Amino acid sequence: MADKLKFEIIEELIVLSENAKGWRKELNRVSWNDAEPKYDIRTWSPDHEKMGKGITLSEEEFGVLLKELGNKLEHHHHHH
Amino acid sequence: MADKLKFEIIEELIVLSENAKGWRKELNRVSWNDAEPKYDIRTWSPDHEKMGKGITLSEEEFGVLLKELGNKLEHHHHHH
Repeated sequence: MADKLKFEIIEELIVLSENAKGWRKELNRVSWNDAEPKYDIRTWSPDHEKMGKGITLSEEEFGVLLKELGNKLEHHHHHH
Repeated sequence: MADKLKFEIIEELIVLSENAKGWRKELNRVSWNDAEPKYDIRTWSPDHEKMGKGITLSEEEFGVLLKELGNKLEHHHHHH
C-alpha cells in the first residue's frame, strides 16, 4: 500500500539546463512504483533528492514527440 | 496583479495524446505574463482553459532537446 508514488531513474537522456542551486531540468527515463519504465521530463535536484514541474510520457507518446520534432527540423531555424 | 501566473497559447506544436475528459498532453508555445513566448510541455484542457503537470522550455533548452533527440533517432527504437 502507498499514499505516495515511487520513482527510480533508469537512464539519463538529455540535461537541458542547470540552476545556481544546481536544479537541472532534464529529460530521463524513470520507473514508477517498480512498474513500467517511461520517459520523464522535469526539474530535478543536482542530487535528484527532489523534483518538481514536469510530465510523464510513454514510449508511444514520446515516440510521437520524436516523430513530429524530427519533422519540424525541416524548418532549419537556429534556437538562441 | 494576479495570484496565479498569467499565460496564453500562441501556437500548438505537437499533441502526444488525449484524456477521457479530453485533457491533452501536448507541446505548444505559450507566452507567460505578457512576456517572451517559449515552449511548454504538459497536459492542458481540450479547450486549453487550464493546465497541469509539465515544464517550461526556452530556445536554449528546446534547441538542445531537438539536437540530442535527433542524435537518439540513430537507434531504431520502434516505440513498441
